[PDB]
Amino acid sequence: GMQIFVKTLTGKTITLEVEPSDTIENVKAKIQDKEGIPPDQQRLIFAGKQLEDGRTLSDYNIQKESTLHLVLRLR
Amino acid sequence: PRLSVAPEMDIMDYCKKEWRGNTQKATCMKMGYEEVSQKFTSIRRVRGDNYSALRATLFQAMSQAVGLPPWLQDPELMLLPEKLISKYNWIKQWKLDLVDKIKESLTLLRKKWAGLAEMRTAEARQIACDELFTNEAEEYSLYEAVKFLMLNRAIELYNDKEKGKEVPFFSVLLFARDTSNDPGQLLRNHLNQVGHTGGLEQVEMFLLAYAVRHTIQVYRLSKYNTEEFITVYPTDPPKDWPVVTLIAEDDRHYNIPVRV
Repeated sequence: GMQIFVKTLTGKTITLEVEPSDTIENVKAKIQDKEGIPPDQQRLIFAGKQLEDGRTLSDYNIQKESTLHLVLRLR
Repeated sequence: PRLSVAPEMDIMDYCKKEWRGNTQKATCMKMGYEEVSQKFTSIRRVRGDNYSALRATLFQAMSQAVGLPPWLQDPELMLLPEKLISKYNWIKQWKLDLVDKIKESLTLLRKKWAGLAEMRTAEARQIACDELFTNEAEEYSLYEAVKFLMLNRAIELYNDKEKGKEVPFFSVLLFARDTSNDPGQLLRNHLNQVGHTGGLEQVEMFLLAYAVRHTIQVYRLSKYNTEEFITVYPTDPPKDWPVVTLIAEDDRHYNIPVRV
């Protein structure tokens, strides 16, 4: 049970409490609760790649203090 | 009156027609219109189609033109259709001889941008701008040019970043997208859809800004109580790019505030 940063284009930064076994679906579920962004509008980027919904976080070696990037779809 | 950009009207009149009642949302929006009107008294309503981003940007960029930007004055720009298409034959998948029509579109963009930048009077520039944005072939040929400009800029950045060179971060994120990993996927899955089934993602507003070399300063009204209440695209542009100011109730719709 650690934390990660999620930055966006303009420079606003989202902090999340997370667990390694969290699917991507679950990370997206936490972003909406905090920031009101529908999960079907989200794209999460780590180390240049798009993260896939039913994979975990311990699949992308995502560590504490990891910084991901949100890249949003239009509704 | 075929205008795709409405005659300007008072911005407090607009918001008060648009937003009645005391729901949280409405009040949020009321506060945003108040913010804009501190600096801008009037608004021009921009057709709410899939070209809204591009219409609002090109109409403001062009109606405030005092000179022709060098990227457009560069005669080499006219020869760019042939150069890219000869290189990357995949570009023929463009959704509207393709050299020829894309070439007519840039040619049109330059003649019209140059016509406007030569005008003394405001009244004159605005009459001429109004008469180009009447939902006719010329208007949508201009977006075809701007969009082509966007592909070019995206191709250059993709190439710069494979060779390890300095690229604005947004272009990283632009090609990290599942369905936009390369310029081909970007054209097939994004640029082609633009003006037909969708407008510009926020990442592509960066791209639009790099393509026309204009800093885009947007009041994003639905972000009023956050730090993104004004969002600038791109976050940190060169000091010399002219500035276009837009308002937006959401990231698919954009209008023009008028005065400052």
